[PDB]
Amino acid sequence: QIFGDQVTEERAENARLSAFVGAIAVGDLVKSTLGPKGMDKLLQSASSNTCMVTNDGATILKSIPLDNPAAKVLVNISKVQDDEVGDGTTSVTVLSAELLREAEKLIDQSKIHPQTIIEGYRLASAAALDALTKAAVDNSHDKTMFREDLIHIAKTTLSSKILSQDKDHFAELATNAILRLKGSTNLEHIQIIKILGGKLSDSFLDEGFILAKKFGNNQPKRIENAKILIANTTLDTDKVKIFGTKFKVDSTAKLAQLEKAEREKMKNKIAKISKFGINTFINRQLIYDYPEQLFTDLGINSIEHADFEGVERLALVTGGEVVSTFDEPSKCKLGECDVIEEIMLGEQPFLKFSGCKAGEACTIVLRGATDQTLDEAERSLHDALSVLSQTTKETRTVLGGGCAEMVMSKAVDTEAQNIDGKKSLAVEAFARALRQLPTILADNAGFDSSELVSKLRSSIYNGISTSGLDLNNGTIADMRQLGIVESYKLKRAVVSSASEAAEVLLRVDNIIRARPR
Amino acid sequence: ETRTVLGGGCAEMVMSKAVDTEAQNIDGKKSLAVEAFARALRQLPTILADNAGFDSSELVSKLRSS
Amino acid sequence: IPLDNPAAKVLVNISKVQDDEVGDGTTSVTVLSAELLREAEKLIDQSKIHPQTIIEGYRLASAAAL
Amino acid sequence: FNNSRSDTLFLGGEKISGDDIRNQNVLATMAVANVVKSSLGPVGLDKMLVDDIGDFTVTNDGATILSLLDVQHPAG
Amino acid sequence: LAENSGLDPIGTLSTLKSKQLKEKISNIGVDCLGYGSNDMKELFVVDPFIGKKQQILLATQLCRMILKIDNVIISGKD
Amino acid sequence: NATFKNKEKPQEVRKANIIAARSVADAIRTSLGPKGMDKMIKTSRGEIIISNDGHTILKQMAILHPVARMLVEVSAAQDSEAGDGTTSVVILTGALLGAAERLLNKGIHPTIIADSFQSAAKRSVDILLEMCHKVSLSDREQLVRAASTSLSSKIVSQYSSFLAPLAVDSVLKISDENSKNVDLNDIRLVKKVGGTIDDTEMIDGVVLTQTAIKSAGGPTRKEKAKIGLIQFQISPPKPDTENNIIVNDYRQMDKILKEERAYLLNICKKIKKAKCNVLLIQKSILRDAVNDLALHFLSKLNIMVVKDIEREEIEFLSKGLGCKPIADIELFTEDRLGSADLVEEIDSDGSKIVRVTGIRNNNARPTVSVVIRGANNMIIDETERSLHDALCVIRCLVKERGLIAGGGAPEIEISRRLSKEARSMEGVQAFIWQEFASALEVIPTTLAENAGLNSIKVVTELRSKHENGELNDGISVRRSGTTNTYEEHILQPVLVSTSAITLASECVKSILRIDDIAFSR
Amino acid sequence: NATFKNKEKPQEVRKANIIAARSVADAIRTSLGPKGMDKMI
Repeated sequence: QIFGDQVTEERAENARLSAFVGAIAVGDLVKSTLGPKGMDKLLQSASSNTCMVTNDGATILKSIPLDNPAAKVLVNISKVQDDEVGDGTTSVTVLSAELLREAEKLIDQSKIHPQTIIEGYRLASAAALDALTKAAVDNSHDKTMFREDLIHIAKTTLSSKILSQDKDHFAELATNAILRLKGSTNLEHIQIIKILGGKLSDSFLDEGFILAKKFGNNQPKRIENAKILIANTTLDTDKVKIFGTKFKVDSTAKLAQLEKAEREKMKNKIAKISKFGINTFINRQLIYDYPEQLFTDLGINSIEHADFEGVERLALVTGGEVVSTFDEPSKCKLGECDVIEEIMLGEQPFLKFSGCKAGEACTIVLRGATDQTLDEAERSLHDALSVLSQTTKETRTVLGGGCAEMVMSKAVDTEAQNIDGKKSLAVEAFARALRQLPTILADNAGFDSSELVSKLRSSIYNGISTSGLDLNNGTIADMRQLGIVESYKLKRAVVSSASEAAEVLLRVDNIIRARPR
Repeated sequence: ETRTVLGGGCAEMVMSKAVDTEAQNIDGKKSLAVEAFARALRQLPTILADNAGFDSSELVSKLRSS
Repeated sequence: IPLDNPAAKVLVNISKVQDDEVGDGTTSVTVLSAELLREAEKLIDQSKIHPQTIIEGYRLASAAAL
Repeated sequence: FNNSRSDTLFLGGEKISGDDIRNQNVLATMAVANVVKSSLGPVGLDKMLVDDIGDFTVTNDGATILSLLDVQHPAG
Repeated sequence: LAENSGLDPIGTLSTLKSKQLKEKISNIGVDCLGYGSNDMKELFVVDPFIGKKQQILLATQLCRMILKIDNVIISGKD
Repeated sequence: NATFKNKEKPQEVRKANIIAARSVADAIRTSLGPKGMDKMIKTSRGEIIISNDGHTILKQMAILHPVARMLVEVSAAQDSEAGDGTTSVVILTGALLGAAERLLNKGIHPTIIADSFQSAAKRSVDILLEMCHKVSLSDREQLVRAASTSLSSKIVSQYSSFLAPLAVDSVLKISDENSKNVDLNDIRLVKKVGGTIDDTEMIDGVVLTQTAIKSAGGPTRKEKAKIGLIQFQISPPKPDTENNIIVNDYRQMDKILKEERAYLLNICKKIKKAKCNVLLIQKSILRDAVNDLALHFLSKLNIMVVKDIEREEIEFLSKGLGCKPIADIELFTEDRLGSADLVEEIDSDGSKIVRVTGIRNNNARPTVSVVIRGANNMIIDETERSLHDALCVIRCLVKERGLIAGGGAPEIEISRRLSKEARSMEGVQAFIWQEFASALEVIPTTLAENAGLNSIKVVTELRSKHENGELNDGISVRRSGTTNTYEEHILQPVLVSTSAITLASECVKSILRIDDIAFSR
Repeated sequence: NATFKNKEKPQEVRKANIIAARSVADAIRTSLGPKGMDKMI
């Protein structure tokens, strides 16, 4: 009797059924309740007079006691989706059940490795998110008025904050820190520089990626046509703690000979650096003068102590990679920038890059009179940038009514075209669950889903990518003419949660029952 | 007779993509009926690979995609 | 093999057509005829509508196969 | 005891082997030896041989008893 | 490891034995993580010699101890 | 991971037939070797028989299991081709079935399992030919020693001195060169009561099973004779319906006699026109074969008559003598006759057996019938079966030249070579070469178990000695250990080990190819 | 033709609730009007 105290392990045959059929039975509770035309469920207790009827997916799943240990996993997935947004919990559980329903066919009559099935979804979901981006529309129209509406909202976010001293200058910095990105609005694309000895109104916006530390001793302060390499290694005194070692040598000069041999091993790595044809090198650790002197003859400037976030933000602006090792010469993702200029602000030397390759980003340099003005401004600035970024990601919608679900199917079928051997059925199974979403929505409407979904697939396959399902008239019409749209953030949340839920469940060859609390 | 075609499961899959071409332009309710006919044509190389002692899912998937 | 299934007796009479017309490849005919039943069972159970329409789907699909 | 009705190895008859047949060979020769155990030597004593008809006979010869003794057993 | 990686356990094992014999003596293992080809030695994937030696000693020490117990006595609950 | 589930289980049904087939090999396992244990089998009729011969056990076992019945057909083909090794070929089949059980547990389809045994059987024979010692039929000293060792396993031993060249000289006349398989049915062993073992006559031409006419007029000898085979029988008319002969008058008596004597004479006249000196009449106990009036008629025409010919010899005499069967006298002519210089009746003691020499035919070739004599009935019987096994060993050398040292010697070395040659393969097949080599060691391991020797100890002694030497060591029950089987006069022909491996690969194939069974009437 | 599969069987739950609720309405049906039948509990 393994485990014990209500803990047990399911049989490999029953665990696959408990993770699939057992999870579908939980998804079947919210299956018929999906959509505005969905049905209702009954929740009855032992007293039987306390019961209630509701269509809420979060209420039905949490109220019903689940003895299936695999069903408790879907409860945790529902909590992750509820944290993102309070709507769409029903659609995630139903879509996850459709992925597991085809997964039973991806094992029995298929014989495909389960991790490859997940990797088959990771490649299919990537094409699904890309298809939603191409078909994405927005209510941002009349952007000329929308760009003006952002600077007024930024002023409202500055209330109660010490930045309220000047609203016009600070709201312009926050507004230009978003619209000028033309891409991801995450704070990783915005660098904050906190300095002393000035006024808050003297702050300015610079897209040149200003970083505090300098590079080189006798090296020049200007670099033209820079080639940036990103790597992490210790070129100066490795094994940071040498205390306790015993070096057996006949004389002290032989102890330094091993250090010279270590310096000879430095040329092995330095030679691989010169094979890349770079005038600039990035390192998180320090570098001793001898390997740095060899960089002077090769014309390589070394920026040191970039930490990690500073390295990742440098790879995004210059289009580089964070890899710390050299697998093979002339194979890598390299960045570059037009001009590297060293400036001085606040009695400290700074570095201002210029002309980064495909660079889209900004660096907000906050100049305060003390540490209290710098710390409270950065926390309040990110709150103002979060409100401005909320209007960019939200109110941006996509065509609904079965459209977006079928449009993703066409992109996944395109991914199912060029694919390796074992993932051909795994990618195709993902497109089947995408077509089951409008199928179930047509189930509760009272119409024929097999007729509407089949005609919807053949319609979008050749031309007419904007068509969708009309539940009112029971036919196929243009979604742009009917004005049926659904949020893009809701689509990304359901697809991401379905991939995370399938990542844990498909790897299951056995189920460990949780301990009751 | 003595007029032949290319064998070895090729022509069986050539008909599968031809029926899939028929499954491209098709009526509303006749899409599944025609598409399933191509599924039965793709089960012929599956049976030949199972009786020969090989992996049918690996061969047919690479045979269909090619 | 004696077949008590009245539907299986009809399948034996259908296989006699291949023996009288040609007389070679009768096994491949019975297998492919059973594979069409495997797909027809998947089309019916997922529909439960009269198969006569599905029969028209095979006639249009068999023309593309020929 | 008495191994019978094997679920596998389908045959037109029962099949035994192992220590079961080796123990039956000892029990078979033990009952046969006990018949001639008391008849050994001139000091031995006669025994009665009863048939299915109900008649019997009395003789002390061990050769005539074993000839008329009914034993069903491969080693017996 | 070959079964959990989606590869033939007999086919991959027999393939690795031929690469380390007919070609040359080296270390080429099964692929645990996704890569383009074989020869993990090119990937610089290393395991500690003292760690791998500690595993085979404890596995042998326990296998002998299991063979040294031919009898199991388990008392009931009074 | 997650693989093909195989909801329907046709393989599990086959695995049940494999276990049922391995259970038959476990019963035959104890009977392997001359020291093997006997098996008691009680027939449904009530007969109690016992023997250690695997050919007689599987024949009377009455297996109702269809897959296990294949082991009986392999033992029949093992005795028909090689003549020896019917017990070891069944045990080798069970080992391949046991090794296939591990292959099915690894997810291997039985088609590759059966196809890999084909290359494994062809390679094992080629390796066996490399170690085999080539011998030729032109050497008469090697054939006598090979036949003398096969006769030392029977009650008759010291009298085999004259028995050994009997089987050797009989085959050398029928062997010619490059004849491949030579049917031993052409060699007829005649068993007659009386005489002794030292009295034997080869009579390479032919020998009959029957005496001559004991009635009045029997010639009992003929010179320059032509021998036909008559399936008909010369008798007065006797319809299968109810008939009766009633003579109420002298005219009725002559009427019956004239009709019978003329009908018999008309048949006798057609025989003389074809110049038929000797006649062979098929034995029929229902009606009369040859009437006494026909014996007096054929005696006046100087035609030798031998009647009551056994029906079993009708098929044999039609082949060796090069004649044709005659159904009716109308089709009975000279073209179906033979040619015989002298046909006489020679009685050693009490037998009165007829022999014929000088067939002198191009189509008929030297079909030899050997006469075996002895005092007790148990003599001529065991002698016939002992010489039959000696003919099988010599038959192996004629079809395939060369011999090997028996006692499990080739099974150990081939298993060691296939284990080293398994590195040259790749993929699923390479693991099968290792399991195929381990399956070849069941024969020498069982020989050590049935002989009382230590199982694990003797098998390791073979792998140790066969490394330095080649085919010089094997298991011998005479020395109670591992010794040289060539010095102990233990010689197993190569065709026995070749046919045992060939029939094993074909038997396991016919087994694993069965994925299901259904009632068919 | 090809229509929706209807793998689940929700009708057995609805039809069992409709028949059970119809017996309640038929019991109250006899009480309609001033001349209707009185029910005892």
